[PDB]
Amino acid sequence: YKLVCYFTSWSQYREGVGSFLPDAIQPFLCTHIIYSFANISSDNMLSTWEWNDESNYDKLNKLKTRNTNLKTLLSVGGWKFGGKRFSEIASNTERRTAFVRSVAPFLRSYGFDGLDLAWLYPRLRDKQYFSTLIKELNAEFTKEVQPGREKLLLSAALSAGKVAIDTGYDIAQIAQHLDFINLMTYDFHGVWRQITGHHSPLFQGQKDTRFDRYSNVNYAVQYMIRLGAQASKLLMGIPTFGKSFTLASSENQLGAPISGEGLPGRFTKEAGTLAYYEICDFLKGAEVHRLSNEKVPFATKGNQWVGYEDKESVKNKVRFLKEKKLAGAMVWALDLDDFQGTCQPKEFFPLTNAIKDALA
Amino acid sequence: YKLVCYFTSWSQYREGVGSFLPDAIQPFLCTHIIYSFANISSDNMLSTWEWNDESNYDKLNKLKTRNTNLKTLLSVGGWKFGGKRFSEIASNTERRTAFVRSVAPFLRSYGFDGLDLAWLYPRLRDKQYFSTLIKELNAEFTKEVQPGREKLLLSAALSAGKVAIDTGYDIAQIAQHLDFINLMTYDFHGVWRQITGHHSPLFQGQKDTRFDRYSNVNYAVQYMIRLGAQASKLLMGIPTFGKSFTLASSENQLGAPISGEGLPGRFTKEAGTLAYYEICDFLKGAEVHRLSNEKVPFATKGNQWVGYEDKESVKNKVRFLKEKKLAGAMVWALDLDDFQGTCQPKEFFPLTNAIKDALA
Amino acid sequence: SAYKLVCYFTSWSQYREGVGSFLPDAIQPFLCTHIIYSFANISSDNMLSTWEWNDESNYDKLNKLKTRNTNLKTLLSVGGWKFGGKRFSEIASNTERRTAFVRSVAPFLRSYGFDGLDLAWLYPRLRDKQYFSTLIKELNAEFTKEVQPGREKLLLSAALSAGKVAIDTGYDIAQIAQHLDFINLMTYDFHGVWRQITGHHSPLFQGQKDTRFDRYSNVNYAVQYMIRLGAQASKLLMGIPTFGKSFTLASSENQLGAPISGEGLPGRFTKEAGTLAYYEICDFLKGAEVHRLSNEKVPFATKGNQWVGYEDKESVKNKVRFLKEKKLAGAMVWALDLDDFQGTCQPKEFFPLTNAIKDALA
Repeated sequence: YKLVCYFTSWSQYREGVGSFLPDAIQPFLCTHIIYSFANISSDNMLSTWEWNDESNYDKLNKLKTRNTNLKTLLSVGGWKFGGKRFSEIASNTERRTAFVRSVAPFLRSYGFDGLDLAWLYPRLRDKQYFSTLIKELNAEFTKEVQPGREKLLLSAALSAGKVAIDTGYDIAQIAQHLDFINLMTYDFHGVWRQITGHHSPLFQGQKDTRFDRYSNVNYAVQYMIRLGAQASKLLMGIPTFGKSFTLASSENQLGAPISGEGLPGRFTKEAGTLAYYEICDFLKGAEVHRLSNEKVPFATKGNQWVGYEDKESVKNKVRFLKEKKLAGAMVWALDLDDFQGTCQPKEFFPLTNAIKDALA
Repeated sequence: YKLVCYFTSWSQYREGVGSFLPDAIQPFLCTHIIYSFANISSDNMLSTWEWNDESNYDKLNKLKTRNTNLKTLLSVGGWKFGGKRFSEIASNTERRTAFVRSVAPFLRSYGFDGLDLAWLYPRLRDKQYFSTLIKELNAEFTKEVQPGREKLLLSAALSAGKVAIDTGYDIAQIAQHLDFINLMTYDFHGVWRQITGHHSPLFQGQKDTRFDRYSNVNYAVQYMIRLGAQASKLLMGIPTFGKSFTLASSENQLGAPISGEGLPGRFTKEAGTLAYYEICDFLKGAEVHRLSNEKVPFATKGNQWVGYEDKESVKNKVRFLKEKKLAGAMVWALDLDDFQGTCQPKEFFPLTNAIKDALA
Repeated sequence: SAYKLVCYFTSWSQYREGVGSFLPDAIQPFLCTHIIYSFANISSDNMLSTWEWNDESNYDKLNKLKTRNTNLKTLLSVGGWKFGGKRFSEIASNTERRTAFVRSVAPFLRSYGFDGLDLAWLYPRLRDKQYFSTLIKELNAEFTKEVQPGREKLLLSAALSAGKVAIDTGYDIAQIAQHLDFINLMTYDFHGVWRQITGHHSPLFQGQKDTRFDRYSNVNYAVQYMIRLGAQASKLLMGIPTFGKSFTLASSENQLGAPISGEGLPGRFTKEAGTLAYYEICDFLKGAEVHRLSNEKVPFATKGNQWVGYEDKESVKNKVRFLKEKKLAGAMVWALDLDDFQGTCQPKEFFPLTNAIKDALA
């Protein structure tokens, strides 16, 4: 089984104990570590994003001297990068070719073992170009490998939303040219629903609305397989973060009315999002409810409501992905796990280690 | 009568059924269609904003082959663009001249019939420069007529807020050089009021302050006329969108207390704003109330409250603009109308078509 | 002793609607001893530069004040929150880039008639601490090398956090205090919305403590802590805000520590949820209840589900009395554009809060 772990560059800028650097990662935690995100220069070439990315690349590859089988990948794109730019590059043969050719020298220069594609998200007019890009990256990596080196890995972060998949992805085509698929099986329940909901339920709940039937881990996985992704290619995404809501009234059950995003956490400073280490604090004095159908916990206290992942639900999701014979787990993200052991004494990365243990 | 219809470039990026492209426009819906927004390059020259604006210019002008009387305009500026850049350009003779000269070749190259000025918004130090810019554009369009030409049209989006008008506009001066004025008679009630209010009331309601009397369609129209805008130049802005609030308590009347913006819609994803196609969804299970004085509806459901436009209120506003002998209606925006017939089986553009029918 | 009244104002305040628009020529020339312009940028060539296209003309409106008060000092503040820490980390940690900046400072200031530089690195983290020190030292040295007959040495100040953790993380206080003419202590904005309860953002002292409110987040602790860490009282300026921090209440409970549903509703002119200028607070108080904290020595105001902790004349005067007892160099004010600079609150009372501070310093 693969355990593919994302972490973010911007997590370094959080205050105090929230600041995350790659040298805080246990070298044997993950099989693959992905650095998010790289940019693309105006000359259409893969490049760093922050002024100091090189030094973090160095801190990341120094890990591989302590675990020589550890693989690192660089993720290009991300939400901030936007779809517009990828549409601009991929749909133009010269811009796309400049990028494809720019990828491998960069990765080798900084000691990376592969590229992760984070085009969030291709629209209908981009679908085929998306395919082409992947093919052309795969071809290029095939043409680039030499003796003494291992062929560059190619992965892609794909949406777990049915509509996004139908709109953007030619699944059967791209799955053949990707070493693995990072399935983003989380963040399923936006605040536009106007009710509380868990953002990463394993199965559908008691309700059977249009939005309810598709927005769960099981449907996304089975749908990806039905569309021609190989189970051996699929990595099931598991979040370390919770999605939160401010309650409109005393009702705090699943489906209760909300007045907006949850109050931001002290360190992540993003309304509606909580890192696991912020959730640990939140749980003191809170009610934890375990969803029978969805197999995941939410916790509530005062007018705050957060759906999240703990050790148990993470282990159960690993059991699910094993029954489905998936390639393993993908984790977003290490910097949102309790990486410093704040929650429990000397338990570093409790969620990711729980995933690793359940995979063994 | 003119029916001048705005649509936005960024509406193309909305998910699913929300994605809007100009080829979805019925060619006989509007007399004029305005593309928002164009940018200005660092060399002070009119330019595209998105990498693919050119292809949407094509989608838009190919409409004129199906309705040869249709006029298109390109709107430069917009809220994101900001006032600063316009202050920098307009107050400097060289930069302003570079822009002014750049406009006509650009518009002709892409098949546009005119330019719309969307300086949101000029402050006191800009007022005269604003005038100058308009004059110099008009002069240039006067100088540019050819054999197979119609003179380029020049319009401007002007605020309907009294203070913005007194601060930024020399109305009597600029009205002489503008073919029409797109009066932004909507978005009158910011969340700073701390109570619910309709964002486009036709007349003032029962409540009185100082800016209660000014913040309605009637006052803005009559004020623009009193300041020397010609009724034949004034287009009365009519919104296809609602402005929404989250209610602080069970009180849901006009003037009820709020805790913030309304919850965002699924497709528009902007707290406080709902497209008409999202409002149709919202009305299912909601109570609709029609304001007697203000002549417009608001709807309430749970802790959500939205003031909006429907067929009836839109028709009544057309009747109003006819009594005042205005040049016609301006619509913001086509992408916020139910352009795909989600509300009622293939009734495309119900609000805009209601306006068109009411002009006859 | 003699006291400094150091007053910040912001460049972006000019862009606010209507009566909220602020330009430096609205400043009374004798209000303040020092006026600080926020913020300057740093060009990609690592050189001090303007931020807005029209900064030069506002520099002129600002120095035109000094002809009417010839003892008035102006400083240009570089950095700010929008500027971010990343850029300062990039510049300060590299000897070539840092030297280019240091050398660029003085010619710029002289070109535009400024009497000094204010450093607004918000905020240096642990790996930046020493580089921060070096930068300050190297600026001071450079200003020392730049003085000639007929001119007075450039002033060097720094905006420093009043938060304990930020201070421990970023600042070598005893070292940098020796190379700074004064420290602008940011003794405000103490209570972020992440607390999930109401709190005053600039309490003078700790209140009747429950576990939710820490010991550190008040003016007294920050001042005494800075002194304990080797800042000289004669170097410390105690920051006093003209703005309030606001919350939307989750329920009818409206006292200190009450539950909230988010930031306060934005003001009409400042347009920033959670923040209200004093002139917006004046309007807000109409129909509101004003509550005065006994221990914290500051007011909060309540109306409907809105809750705002702020400063009025009384609390500002009392804070000046406090800073005098501690023998501080004087007061720092953030910010003039957030004071009632046009006299909206009371007829012909321009800058009521800052003038209250000035009067109390005399």
